[PDB]
Amino acid sequence: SMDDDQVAFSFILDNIVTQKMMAVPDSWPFHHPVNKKFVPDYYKVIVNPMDLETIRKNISKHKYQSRESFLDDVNLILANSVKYNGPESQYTKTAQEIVNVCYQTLTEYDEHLTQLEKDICTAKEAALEEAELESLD
Ligand SMILES: Cc1cc2c(cc1N1C(=O)c3cccc4c(CCCO)ccc(c34)C1=O)n(C)c(=O)n2C
Repeated sequence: SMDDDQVAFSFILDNIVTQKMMAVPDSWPFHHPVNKKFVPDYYKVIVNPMDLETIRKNISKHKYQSRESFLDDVNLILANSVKYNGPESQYTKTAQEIVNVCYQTLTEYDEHLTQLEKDICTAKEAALEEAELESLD
């Protein structure tokens, strides 16, 4: 079903986060949301915060239905570090390594992720057609 596909898709993404992204050396700043007590202006500067725990919560709620949607939140971790810390910061260098490891692992599982993403979308569209047909009475 679409539900089994959603589960298989989210399982692969979660393993990318936990086995690859969270394992990047010195990735500790990125495993949780920034604590505003320690960085009081963070959420004034950064409009769309993102971190690896939040990505995992999003995966568990099946927010991501495409490789692109996932990568977009992953890219946000890096973009936010560029904005807050600058390109030359160690924070930014580490965030880039996290993004790179994500791309390399997506590459590795691309065939299966691509077929799941297609199958999920097709099932979703078919359910919507069914609902629209039922609205038409
Ligand atoms: C202080 C800081 C500055 C940052 C930053 C992240 C952090 N920061 C940690 O490094 C950090 C390390 C380890 C544990 C943490 C927990 C644990 C919560 C559950 O027990 C919560 C919050 C933080 C951390 C955290 O806010 N980022 C991404 C930046 O760009 N700056 C400038």
